[PDB]
Amino acid sequence: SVKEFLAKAKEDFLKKWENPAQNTAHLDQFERIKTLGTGSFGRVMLVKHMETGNHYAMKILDKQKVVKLKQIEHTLNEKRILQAVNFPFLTKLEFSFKDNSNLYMVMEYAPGGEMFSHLRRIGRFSEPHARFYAAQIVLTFEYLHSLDLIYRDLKPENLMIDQQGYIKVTDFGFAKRVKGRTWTLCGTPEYLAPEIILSKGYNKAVDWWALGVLIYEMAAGYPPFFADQPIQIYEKIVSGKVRFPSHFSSDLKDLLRNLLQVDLTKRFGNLKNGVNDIKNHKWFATTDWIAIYQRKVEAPFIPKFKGPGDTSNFDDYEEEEIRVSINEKCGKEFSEF
Amino acid sequence: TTYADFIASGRTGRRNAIHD
Ligand SMILES: N[C@@H](c1ccccc1)c1ccc(-c2ncnc3[nH]cnc23)cc1
Repeated sequence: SVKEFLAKAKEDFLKKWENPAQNTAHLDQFERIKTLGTGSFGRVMLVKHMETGNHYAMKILDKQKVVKLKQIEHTLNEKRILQAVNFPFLTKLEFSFKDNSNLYMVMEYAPGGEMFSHLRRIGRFSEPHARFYAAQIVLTFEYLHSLDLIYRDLKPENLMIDQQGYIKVTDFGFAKRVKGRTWTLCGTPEYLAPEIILSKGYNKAVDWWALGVLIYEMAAGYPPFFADQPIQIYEKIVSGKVRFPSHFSSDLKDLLRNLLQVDLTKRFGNLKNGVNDIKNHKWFATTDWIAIYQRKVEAPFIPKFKGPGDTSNFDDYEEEEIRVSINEKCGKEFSEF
Repeated sequence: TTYADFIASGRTGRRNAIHD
């Protein structure tokens, strides 16, 4: 059963949570190939592990930049959580380490690129296409939430497509293990629940709201709340009104009304029956949840492949150096990393 | 159209996280 699987998953997780792996490789064991993404919150690089020739995605954070952004605790969260999890639609840490300058997290490489890239190019996904991805998110959240983890940054930019067309939920920079309410203003404007915008204490229900935004954007091709500036976006989100495209099915509209629900007592995922309100909704009627988890379902789209370590599904970013100071930076701040 | 309005907007690229 589901409850049995999750019980065992939690036991596996907690052992790694209470005794995190630390300093399990070194930069010089990897060959840097290409920058896969970059921004103020660090970068992800394709690297080759020398001893095996395996390819990995390596997230690199500059410790000093982390400190300036006040993301020390959040970064320790990300590493501590990712080294402890194990799930078909997550990329756990294979290795992690740090040097004088940077923090490194090495995980499975997904060569199909960001969902964001394909969604924008293709324009929108068909409902069955959207549903295939949504299913994997539903299961991943069921997993994370059962471990008391809140994810807090669902978006196409943080969803990677693997060689078989399945998804990896990446970017755990705002992920937190919390049993009660929490208060941090974080996320991405288009995906923020009303609770967050209005500076209330919130819980894992914000992830289920975020799922509503994702499913909408996947099926529509644009988000349900968009504008040129974040402030105009927040006004729309709190307003309590959403418009659906005429091509949206009845079932899709109804699922979304129940996900994009300002009222926490009625928002799907949050209620007495939990995730089963979502799993048992008419829109997911054709969804074989075990087949999704088992990866037996045929993906409606598979990315173009041309070999191992191919990067054609990713954009091109300017390659910056990986600089390592001769002096140790922020040692005490990141001692547990 | 809503699509036209989205595509003409300044937020069709990769969206950054926010924070305090
Ligand atoms: N969301 C991006 C990104 C942009 C700037 C900084 C950090 C992250 C992104 C996330 C993950 C990957 C990634 N690609 C491939 N394989 C992976 N495994 C784990 N993450 C990835 C690529 C870009």
